Amino acid sequence: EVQLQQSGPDLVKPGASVKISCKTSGYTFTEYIMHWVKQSHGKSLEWIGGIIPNNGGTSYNQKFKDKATMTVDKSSSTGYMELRSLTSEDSAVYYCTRREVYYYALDYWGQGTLVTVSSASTKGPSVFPLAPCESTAALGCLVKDYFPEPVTVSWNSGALTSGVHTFPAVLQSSGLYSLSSVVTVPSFGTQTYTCNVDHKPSNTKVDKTVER
Amino acid sequence: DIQMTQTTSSLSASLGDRVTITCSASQGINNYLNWYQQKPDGTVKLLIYYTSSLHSGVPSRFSGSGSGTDYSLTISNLEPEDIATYYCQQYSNLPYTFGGGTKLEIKRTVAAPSVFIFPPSDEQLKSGTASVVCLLNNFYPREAKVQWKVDNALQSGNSQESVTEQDSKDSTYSLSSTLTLSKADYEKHKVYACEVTHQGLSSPVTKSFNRGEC
Repeated sequence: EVQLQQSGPDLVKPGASVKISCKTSGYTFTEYIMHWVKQSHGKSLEWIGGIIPNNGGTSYNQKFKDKATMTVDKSSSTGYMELRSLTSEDSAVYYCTRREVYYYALDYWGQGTLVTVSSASTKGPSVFPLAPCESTAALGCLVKDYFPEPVTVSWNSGALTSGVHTFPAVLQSSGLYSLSSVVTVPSFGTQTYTCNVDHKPSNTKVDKTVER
Repeated sequence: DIQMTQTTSSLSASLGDRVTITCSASQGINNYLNWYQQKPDGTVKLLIYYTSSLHSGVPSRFSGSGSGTDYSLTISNLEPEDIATYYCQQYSNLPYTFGGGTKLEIKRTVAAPSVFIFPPSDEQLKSGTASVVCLLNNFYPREAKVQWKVDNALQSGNSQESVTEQDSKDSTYSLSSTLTLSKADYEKHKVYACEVTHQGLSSPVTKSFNRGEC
């Protein structure tokens, strides 16, 4: 299986820089060009540029030429891209992609990297249980007052996926994010329910067992 | 730069039906046109290259068509797992350019929500805020009225809503409504209730708890 793992999320001050990795398993690295794509919140894909690994010969979308630099450590089998002098308009998800021939197409995509540009401080989520006071029962966790996006939520360490709903984060008047994750179970009593919340931007990892 | 226009950015369609997504280029691109599917979780997948060729492991009900400036992606008959945004991409010249996207809404039969209410935890209250959560699970369509009533007084301006993307298996939504109060306001009232109105309910469903019965 061809894979591209990207560095995790990123809070960044206006004016600052940031580098992003794309570690690349499962094929001959030097045999495939690598492209980078930006997607702004609720928006379309923009091509940033491509890079030949063999010789490091790059190729930029003129829109990004004074914003992005691409590079490749050929031993690490790892592509990089630095975005420099950042503003709120560089707030986006960035993807790395490998090109294939049959006829250029982007045939494998990384999972993306959420970069947020703000002068506001990191803040870890508080994690509160959601427990009730007719065929199913529901419980959940409230993941409150965190910055920036994103949080990951799993149940019983990835072993409960069915009936699970993790809502999209809402920005509160306070300027911090909040969401709930819920799971339904037909009536349960047998098993226990633990949410596992990971906020990479603050190295917060929190398990909350919901007393049923 | 070659502009790719996907004029229809929001498209509804029924399970089993034919779906057509269209892309036009500002000038001819000689069939150098790819199609991507973005799932709601952000995962991107190449579907079709060079106008018409299916990628490995892509269902035979996807096909690509067109030439010059005008291209289409057709889903022969629509499955639930096709919920996604579809993007075209020209590689006729640099810089590579992308359509604005077409998001698929899937029409299915009406399903009413099942409704749940959660009081605030003591662990939250000790910090001065009370969040009261109302959940509407696995409903269709999207349109839902959620009213909060505190001791039977209709609430305004103190709640925020959030909705999942359509489920890839049953094409339903789930929604949360959160009522936020100060601890001090939370404690002036007994009965917390959310009342739900939806096409699949013959009359509104109310879920409630008494503060200090829990």
